[PDB]
Amino acid sequence: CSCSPVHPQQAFCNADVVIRAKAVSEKEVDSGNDIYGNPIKRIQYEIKQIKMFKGPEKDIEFIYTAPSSAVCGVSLDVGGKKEYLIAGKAEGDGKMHITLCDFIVPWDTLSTTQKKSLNHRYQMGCECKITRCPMIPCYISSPDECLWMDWVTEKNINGHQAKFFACIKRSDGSCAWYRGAA
Amino acid sequence: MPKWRKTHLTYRIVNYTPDLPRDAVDSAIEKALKVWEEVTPLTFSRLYEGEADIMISFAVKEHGDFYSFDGPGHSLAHAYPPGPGLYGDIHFDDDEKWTEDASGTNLFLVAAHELGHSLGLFHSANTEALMYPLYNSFTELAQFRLSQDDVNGIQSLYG
Ligand SMILES: [Ca+2]
Ligand SMILES: [Ca+2]
Ligand SMILES: [Ca+2]
Ligand SMILES: [Zn+2]
Ligand SMILES: [Zn+2]
Repeated sequence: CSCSPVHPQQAFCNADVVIRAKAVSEKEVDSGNDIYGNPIKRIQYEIKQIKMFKGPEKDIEFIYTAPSSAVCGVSLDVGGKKEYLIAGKAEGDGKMHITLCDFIVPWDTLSTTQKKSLNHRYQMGCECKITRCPMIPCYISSPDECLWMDWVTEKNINGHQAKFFACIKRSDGSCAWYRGAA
Repeated sequence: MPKWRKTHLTYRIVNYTPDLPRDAVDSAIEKALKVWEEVTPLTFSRLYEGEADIMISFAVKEHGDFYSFDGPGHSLAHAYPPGPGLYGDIHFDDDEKWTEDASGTNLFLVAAHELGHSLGLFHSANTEALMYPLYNSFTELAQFRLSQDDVNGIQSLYG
């Protein structure tokens, strides 16, 4: 598995479902299959949905992921009273799947602004492009685009812009980083 | 299997991304293999038809394996440990823009990492290791190097 990092807004905008949850139990299941005899196993986590910021009216009860990290499988701390913010993909009623490359962090690690941004601010900015800068100097191509500089300035994916900023469209058509409101 | 039970393995490039001429895809994968050929008694040979051990392909979103790709960014590719059928195979997400240089997602760097999985390696927590899932060795191509952590892993399997 190979991931490129994701700013929370990107995650939030790309994901079908965004929830606060705890994983209670873990177990393997076979959902497939494969065109020769040989079957594909997935870990099924049983979860409790504490809260939904984005996604379907029917609560998520199960999260799937791969058994190995080679296919982007992720471990959640099960039993262990561990709450997470999980951004991922809907997979029919009450089910979603996640990968190693998804935005998935313990609830208690989020800044106050990140948490508040889940109400509205991230959604407002989905029309804006967020572009990670690989190295200084880097330049926007289009006006509706923010440069994500955390790695370049901080060597930290959960840096300053991740923690406090959203990339919002600015009356006129330019997008810009904002530290926000609410 | 945590490892292949043979020395001579086959691969085939099943399909081809629009982002690059076929010859450029061919070359990037050949180099990525080389990376692992230089430090093990493994040799790979190319098949142009039928089922090779390591079936390499490009796909977007759902592509038949229960592990859907996820659009631009996020997961760039994934692969399966040694085994029959789907095992050992490599899938690249064609919602990435695959390039020869570092302008887009570099195919060679990603293919090298994923081949590691195809051979039995897991992820490394070392951020200078190729097997670290997050760009592994960020830029330097004309002087990219396996880390010793990567070499230890692969030589622990194949000598
Ligand atoms: Ca195979
Ligand atoms: Ca992707
Ligand atoms: Ca592409
Ligand atoms: Zn990997
Ligand atoms: Zn796949």
